[PDB]
Amino acid sequence: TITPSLKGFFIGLLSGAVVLGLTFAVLIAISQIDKVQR
Amino acid sequence: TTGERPFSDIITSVRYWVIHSITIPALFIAGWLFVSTGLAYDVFGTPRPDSYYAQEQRSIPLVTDRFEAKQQVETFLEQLK
Amino acid sequence: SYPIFTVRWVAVHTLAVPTIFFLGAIAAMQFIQR
Amino acid sequence: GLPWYRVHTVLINDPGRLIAAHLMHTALVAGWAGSMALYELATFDPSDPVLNPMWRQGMFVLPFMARLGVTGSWSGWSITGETGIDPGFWSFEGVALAHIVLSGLLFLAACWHWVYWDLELFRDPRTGEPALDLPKMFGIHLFLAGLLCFGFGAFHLTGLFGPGMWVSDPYGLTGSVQPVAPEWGPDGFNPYNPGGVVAHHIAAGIVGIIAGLFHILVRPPQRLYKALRMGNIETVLSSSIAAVFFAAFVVAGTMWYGSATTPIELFGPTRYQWDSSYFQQEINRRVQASLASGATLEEAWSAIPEKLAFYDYIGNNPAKGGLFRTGPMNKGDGIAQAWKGHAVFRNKEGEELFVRRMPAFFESFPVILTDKNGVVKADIPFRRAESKYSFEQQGVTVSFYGGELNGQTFTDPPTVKSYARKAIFGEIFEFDTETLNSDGIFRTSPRGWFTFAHAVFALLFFFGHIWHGARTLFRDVFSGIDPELSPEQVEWGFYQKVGDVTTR
Amino acid sequence: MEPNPNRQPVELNRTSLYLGLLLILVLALLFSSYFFN
Amino acid sequence: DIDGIREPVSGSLLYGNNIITGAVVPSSNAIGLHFYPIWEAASLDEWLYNGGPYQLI
Amino acid sequence: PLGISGTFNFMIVFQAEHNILMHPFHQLGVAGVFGGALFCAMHGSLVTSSLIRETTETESANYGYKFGQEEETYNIVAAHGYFGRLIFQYASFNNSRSLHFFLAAWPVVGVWFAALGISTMAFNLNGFNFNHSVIDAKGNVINTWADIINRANLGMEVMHERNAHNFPLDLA
Amino acid sequence: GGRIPLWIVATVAGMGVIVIVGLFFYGAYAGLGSSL
Amino acid sequence: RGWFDILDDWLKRDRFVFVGWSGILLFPCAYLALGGWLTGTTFVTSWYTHGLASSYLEGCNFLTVAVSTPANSMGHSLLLLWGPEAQGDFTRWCQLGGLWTFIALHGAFGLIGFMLRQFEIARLVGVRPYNAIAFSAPIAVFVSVFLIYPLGQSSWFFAPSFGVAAIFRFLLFFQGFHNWTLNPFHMMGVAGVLGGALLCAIHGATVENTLFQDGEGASTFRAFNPTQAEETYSMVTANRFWSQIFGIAFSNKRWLHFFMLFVPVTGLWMSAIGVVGLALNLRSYDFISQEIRAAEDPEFETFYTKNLLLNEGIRAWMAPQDQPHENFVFPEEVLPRGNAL
Amino acid sequence: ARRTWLGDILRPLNSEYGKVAPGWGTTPLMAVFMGLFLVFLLIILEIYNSTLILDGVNVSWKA
Amino acid sequence: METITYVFIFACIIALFFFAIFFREPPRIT
Ligand code: CLA
Ligand code: CLA
Ligand code: CLA
Ligand code: CLA
Ligand code: CLA
Ligand SMILES: CCCCCCCCCCCCCCCC(=O)OC[C@H](COP(=O)(O)OC[C@@H](O)CO)OC(=O)CCCCCCCCCCCCCCC
Ligand SMILES: CC1=C(/C=C/C(C)=C/C=C/C(C)=C/C=C/C=C(C)/C=C/C=C(C)/C=C/C2=C(C)CCCC2(C)C)C(C)(C)CCC1
Ligand SMILES: CC1=C(/C=C/C(C)=C/C=C/C(C)=C/C=C/C=C(C)/C=C/C=C(C)/C=C/C2=C(C)CCCC2(C)C)C(C)(C)CCC1
Ligand SMILES: CCCCCCCS[C@@H]1O[C@H](CO)[C@@H](O)[C@H](O)[C@H]1O
Ligand SMILES: CCCCCCCS[C@@H]1O[C@H](CO)[C@@H](O)[C@H](O)[C@H]1O
Ligand SMILES: CCCCCCCS[C@@H]1O[C@H](CO)[C@@H](O)[C@H](O)[C@H]1O
Ligand SMILES: [Ca+2]
Ligand SMILES: [Ca+2]
Ligand SMILES: [Cl-]
Ligand SMILES: [Cl-]
Ligand SMILES: [Fe+2]
Ligand SMILES: [Mg+2]
Repeated sequence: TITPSLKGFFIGLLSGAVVLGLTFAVLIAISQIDKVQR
Repeated sequence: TTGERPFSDIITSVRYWVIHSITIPALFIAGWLFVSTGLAYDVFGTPRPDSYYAQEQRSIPLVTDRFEAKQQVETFLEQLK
Repeated sequence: SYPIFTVRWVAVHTLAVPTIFFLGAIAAMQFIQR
Repeated sequence: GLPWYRVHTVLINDPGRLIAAHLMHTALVAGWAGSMALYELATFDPSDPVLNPMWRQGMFVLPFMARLGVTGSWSGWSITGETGIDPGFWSFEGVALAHIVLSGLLFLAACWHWVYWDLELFRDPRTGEPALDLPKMFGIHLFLAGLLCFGFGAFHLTGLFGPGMWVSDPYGLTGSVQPVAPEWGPDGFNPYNPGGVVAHHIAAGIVGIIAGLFHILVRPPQRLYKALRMGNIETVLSSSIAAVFFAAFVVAGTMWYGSATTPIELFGPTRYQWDSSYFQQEINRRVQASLASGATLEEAWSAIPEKLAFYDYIGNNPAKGGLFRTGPMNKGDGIAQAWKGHAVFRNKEGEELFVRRMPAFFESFPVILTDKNGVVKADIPFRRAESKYSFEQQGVTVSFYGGELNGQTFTDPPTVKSYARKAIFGEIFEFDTETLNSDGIFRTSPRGWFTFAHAVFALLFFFGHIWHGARTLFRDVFSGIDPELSPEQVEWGFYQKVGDVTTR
Repeated sequence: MEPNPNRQPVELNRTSLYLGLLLILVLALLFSSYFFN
Repeated sequence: DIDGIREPVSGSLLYGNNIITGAVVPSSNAIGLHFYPIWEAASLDEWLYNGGPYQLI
Repeated sequence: PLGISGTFNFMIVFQAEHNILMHPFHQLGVAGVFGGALFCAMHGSLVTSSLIRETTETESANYGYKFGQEEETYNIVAAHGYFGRLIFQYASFNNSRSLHFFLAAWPVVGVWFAALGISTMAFNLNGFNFNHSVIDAKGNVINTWADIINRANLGMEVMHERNAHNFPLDLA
Repeated sequence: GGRIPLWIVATVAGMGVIVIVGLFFYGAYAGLGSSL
Repeated sequence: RGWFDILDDWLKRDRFVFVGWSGILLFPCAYLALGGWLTGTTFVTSWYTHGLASSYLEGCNFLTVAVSTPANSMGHSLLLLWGPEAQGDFTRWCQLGGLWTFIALHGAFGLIGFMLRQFEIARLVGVRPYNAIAFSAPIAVFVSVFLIYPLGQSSWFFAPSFGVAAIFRFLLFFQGFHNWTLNPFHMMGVAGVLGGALLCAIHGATVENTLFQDGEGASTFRAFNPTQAEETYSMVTANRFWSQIFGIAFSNKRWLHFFMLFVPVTGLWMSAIGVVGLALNLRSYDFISQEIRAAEDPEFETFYTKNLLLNEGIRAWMAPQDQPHENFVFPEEVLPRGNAL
Repeated sequence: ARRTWLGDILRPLNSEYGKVAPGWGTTPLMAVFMGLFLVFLLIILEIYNSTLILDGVNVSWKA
Repeated sequence: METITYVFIFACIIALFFFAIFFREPPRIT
């Protein structure tokens, strides 16, 4: 079965992937828009 | 020397104070009401002064069961009656 | 000409904004009586 | 010349002498294992697995031999208390002798590698410079590790070609070495399930074989090669030290909390079994089952194995020792001889009273007896002038069920108080304190000493990792920073990207 | 026969001798009570 | 006798201390803040009993 | 007392009788010695980090400095360049005289407050006392960590010099 | 730009900190935490 | 020059607050550790876990507020907001002590981020990474005291609670239960902390008092220039001064500054090792020779036997309120007390 | 340097010092294995910790 | 034996002070 704490584990896993996903999406975006001049 | 506007420019400008003479008092008031309305107690689960003990009880409501700890707290709260 | 919204600006407000909210909450608490 | 703390750096560009130094280290370690086992065999008493097992005797390597199936001596005894066993060559003695001979061979190989250091094998064929191709060496060693890990799991632990491993019941009463089948379901990840140790070795072994082949066949990416300085042997020192501290924290935690690989008959019980009265609950279960089935109180308690009662005694809790209280647990409370039986305290009214047990935090603890509901009924007072609960006032008595004292009752306050003082430690035992001149003060078991040494060394290895990682990534500046370092490189906003001249 | 070019001489200067002997002696004065117990 | 109650506390190595337990023990509570030089004692043995070395030191 | 264990005895009894931990001059003392240690390590590590290359890898970098040389032996500008980025530019010292004065002043002033804490608790002006400061709507005492401290202190007080007190209050 | 003198911003800000801290000390003697 | 290198560029821009790849770990973890502390000390109780008030909201002041450890019955639960104890309920999670493991774990990751930041910046600026190396001592302390110690004990309940008075309670607990003053690893810690504070004071004062006259001003700070080649103070005069006052003196500035790293760093690492032993109650509690003598000889007394009497008072007097899960009831008559008090 | 029979036999295994695959090569696949390993450690930690509780998985001496 | 040991280590440390001061390597401007 999917016990309730295994559902909690997936929830933590998804939340972490979202926080890290959204954080990298945002920084990549900003880095692309705002390039250093060489 | 790192590009941002000097702070001392910013905080001696009229525009900074037009913005901040609103946002600072607004934040402060909102913090005030978070407490004065009682909302803080509810969000965090902190006892009000009349909520540490039932009228006659003198034992602390210590959590003693790891996995049913949620229910124990709920039960302690019900007993405030 | 300077930007307004910079990393520094964000860092500053992440701290300043809750600090003012909290100082107002703690000020209100000083009037709480048992 | 070199400072004293750098003398071994002469090996960094000398693969043959590095292998000699490694051989010498390996010879020292294997000589240690051999000598340690000999000293343990020269001091170990195999005559009482029940009240004098190896973990009461300060044995540190004996339980490791036992864990993997070495359980007998050439002289005919076995750690499970058998007699007339023939262990074959691989007794504790044959294991010790094999380690001593290995030590000798490795010492000889070291001498050869030290003298014959200048082997063509260690020279880069393109430059004539000493060079080790570490990425390919990693795949070769990882492949070898994977094969060995696989074979240990598939053959030794299964009993398919080997002895198995130590396993026991949940109360550490009937342990022995058994073959163990791999557990392939989710319970394989339960630290207390031996089958998961088997499945681990089979599965991680296969993974190591495959990853090893990958690392033999596929070159590092340029980008990782440069970032991790893969041409610098010190990078491998840094990351291997990190792997080793990880492994050391792990074996400290599994020693302390218990697992299928730190069984209580080899290392002693855990502190948590005392905290949660794990053995007391089982003892009470058994006594209640006995009574339900119609036994007398004497018979019900007499059916409790002395081995079980002994785990329910704080003298065996590993959290009761002292850093400078050296030696075997027997040196402290003494060599355990017999259970005295279960003490039942009663007041003048005949109500059963229960001595409050000492928690592990406390070096000394008061003597307080309560009824079954926790109400205080008797104690040993400190101040007497306003005492209400003295054993003399409350007419406290003690009667014993099971063990040496079965059927006896004591009513004299000094004796009843004496037993109440012992009941704070849990079940009460007779000890021989004379043979070792025991001093009365609790020491930890090999479970505690192992956990301490490994947590400490793990923590110190974190520093080793930081240090060698630092030396690896900053090799260019380790004698100092550029004497012609540009003030531009450190002045703010000169470069748009910190330290990158192409962003001026 | 052919000598090893990786050999380096080792040095401990006098101050380092003194510092080291002080460390050792003070550690011994500190830990000795615990070794006697 | 640090606390002036005739309950002498051993501070020295030869009287059962190690480096960690040892001390020169403060002068007697019977003395208080009185100045207790060697020549105020009737004898060295008295001076020692009452913690005279502490004040000298 | 002039001795290692007797020093700890003096500390524990001082805690029982003055609640020194809850006294702000001892708190400034702790900030002075923890901060002195922190700044000692910080200054050590920053000067060490910026030593100018003068030696080879088979020799101690210490040989890179000769007693009495006129030229500074590390690069202050690289050190500040480092530390101003670790935190932010204006939190780092670029003036060695300023830095060294701070290294002198921080531990010395904190330790003067430690000394003054002892010297004013000598006249029984003691640490903060919040014993039973938090009371519920009925008047029940709601302990805080200050009350737990108080119980440890009571243990010390009732046990110290166990044969010396005849009267109920320990007044000196 | 630089219209409000920095010494005024400092003085007023500093007075603001003194007032709020002062309130916190007043609160040590009244209502919750006052022991009364 | 793909997205990785473009991101690298942006992360490493020379700005008011440097970011770096390390910033991605550091900033969120540090912000949450600090914000969680400020949030708990301001609003959150310890009624259900300790039987204590611990926030400004309940009437505590800056000295007595804390974020307190979870109840002993939680054991070493991660106490994740979505875990089996709180089950996603933010209110219940506060009441169970979830902010404690929140702060300790983000704090631990944040310290890792800080040390990576010290490495990352040293590398960019081209200096040796000794500041990061020195920071291993704060890390060894944080990890030993906030993680290893409670992990060897029954639960997180016995870790230090994040609070001024709470930490003082943790000191007094270690005295009464572990006799931690007696422990030679703590004593080495003390020597390296006090030794480091000594070095900090004496070196700052020595430089300030052997300065070269480099300006006309009686206030001497302006007579220094960051870019100047020359030492601002006289090593030779300093060396003579201490050689003649104390007997020895530094003569090598590289050694001097290395020693300033070594001493407090080494002290902290030693104290951490002792705390790892205390996780297991492996204390330096007793001198066995002392106890054997004192048990047989009721006239034998040392400051060592006196401090154990104090310890026994601390344990008996504080345990019932400090360890509420044990439900201790110690009748007045069993409490250890001397005469009168 | 001295040649020996065994050094001749092993020579190929120590003859590619410095040899690298171009650019990022297999870095992304490595990254996926690392992320999966992180999740593996998290699962086994949370099981041991009783934060992840699975049917049929009793984390106790009474397993 | 224990007292002898403590006093012996102490006396060595005192001797060491003497040599470290009067028989130090002299600091040289060079
Ligand atoms: C992992 C390491 C390890 C562990 C856990 C054990 C565990 C044990 N051994 Mg084994 N042992 C080991 C390695 C180990 N041993 C080694 C390497 C040897 C060869 C020396 C031995 C030889 C040995 C003998 C001969 C005996 C044991 C016995 C024991 C038992 C008692 C241990 C004891 O009293 O310790 C006491 C531990 C201490 C007092 C702690 C020492 C701490 C040191 C001194 C700290 C030093 C500080 C340092 C100087 C500071 C530097 C500061 C600087 C950096 C600034 C215990 C089961 C005893 C037993 O019962 O046998 C059956 C026994 O007789 N052992
Ligand atoms: C596999 C582990 C390992 C290996 C192979 C090395 C190897 C090396 N280390 Mg690293 N290191 C490690 C782990 C390791 N270290 C750990 C755990 C730490 C933290 C304790 C360090 C901290 C460290 C520092 C701070 C330095 C090194 C340096 C060195 C280099 C010179 C060593 C030398 O000449 O010392 C010679 C040592 C002596 C002559 C005597 C040392 C006596 C010790 C302190 C006490 C007795 C030890 C006892 C015999 C050990 C028992 C084993 C133990 C596991 C129980 C060498 C490459 C040095 C370097 O980088 O040079 C450029 C250097 O400065 N190491
Ligand atoms: C203070 C902690 C710390 C610091 C400053 C360093 C610093 C260093 N590491 Mg070491 N490392 C550490 C801890 C640390 N490491 C730990 C705990 C391990 C695991 C055993 C390693 C394993 C390791 C290896 C194998 C290598 C390094 C290397 C390096 C160097 C390059 C930078 C790097 O690779 O970072 C690595 C990044 C981190 C330490 C940050 C990891 C952040 C994690 C992923 C966050 C996880 C969040 C978590 C999943 C939340 C759930 C928690 C759970 C409790 C519920 C540098 C010297 C490399 C080097 O030596 O090159 C020469 C190298 O090869 N590290
Ligand atoms: C670098 C930033 C960082 C780091 C290292 C952490 C680390 C941590 N957080 Mg914090 N947090 C952060 C930023 C961070 N947080 C931010 C920005 C917020 C605001 C949203 C929070 C809010 C927060 C809360 C409210 C809590 C935590 C908690 C935790 C702990 C457990 C996290 C966990 O189990 O994740 C598990 C997830 C991962 C490790 C990510 C795995 C990513 C892999 C590699 C990819 C796989 C994902 C996959 C595609 C998904 C498929 C799932 C499918 C099967 C359904 C740990 C200390 C808990 C804690 O502190 O409790 C005491 C907790 O309650 N955090
Ligand atoms: C002479 C008096 C003295 C001295 C100098 C010390 C010195 C020391 N003591 Mg000891 N102590 C003493 C007396 C003393 N003690 C007595 C009499 C007792 C009674 C037994 C104790 C009981 C005691 C305990 C119980 C402990 C100490 C510990 C320590 C060490 C603390 C190191 C440190 O800074 O941790 C401070 C914390 C860190 C360095 C962790 C990292 C901190 C990060 C970097 C903080 C970042 C903060 C962030 C930026 C934001 C803050 C926000 C703000 C709002 C606050 C140090 C060696 C500790 C130790 O041994 O630990 C191993 C410890 O646990 N002591
Ligand atoms: C500066 C010369 C004096 C040397 C003495 C040095 C003593 C150090 C004192 C330090 C405290 C006070 C600061 C200097 C005080 C000083 O010198 O004043 C001047 C300084 C700069 O003023 P300006 O008006 O010139 O600011 C604009 C600059 O960006 C230049 O364009 O102002 C500040 O920095 C105030 C702090 C606000 C910063 C808030 C940002 C918060 C972000 C979070 C930081 C996290 C980073 C850490 C990584 C974890
Ligand atoms: C040659 C030869 C031989 C022989 C051999 C032998 C006889 C060997 C032995 C060897 C040995 C017999 C070895 C041993 C070793 C040991 C060791 C190596 C040890 C070490 C130790 C240590 C390191 C310790 C440490 C410590 C201390 C001391 C204290 C506490 C802490 C510690 C633990 C840290 C033969 C015939 C075979 C044949 C071939 C040839
Ligand atoms: C936890 C949590 C979280 C987070 C939160 C946060 C992040 C918060 C923050 C918060 C904050 C961030 C707050 C702040 C506050 C502040 C304050 C409260 C301050 C105060 C101050 C004062 C009071 C000052 C004083 C003083 C000093 C210090 C010195 C000088 C003098 C004077 C006295 C002025 C989340 C959601 C994710 C999730 C879940 C949990
Ligand atoms: C160093 C001398 C070696 C002495 C060898 C004695 C052979 S004894 C031999 O050993 C086997 C182990 O594989 C046992 O399984 C087997 O039963 C036994 O007879
Ligand atoms: C006054 C003695 C009569 C009561 C028996 C005392 C409790 S039991 C007693 O405990 C001793 C440790 O103190 C052991 O060494 C001894 O073997 C055991 O007989
Ligand atoms: C979080 C970073 C770790 C993963 C790094 C793997 C980079 S993957 C790499 O990405 C490049 C752009 O950067 C592309 O040009 C290229 O095609 C691709 O192979
Ligand atoms: Ca009211
Ligand atoms: Ca005897
Ligand atoms: Cl006393
Ligand atoms: Cl009196
Ligand atoms: Fe300096
Ligand atoms: Mg108030």
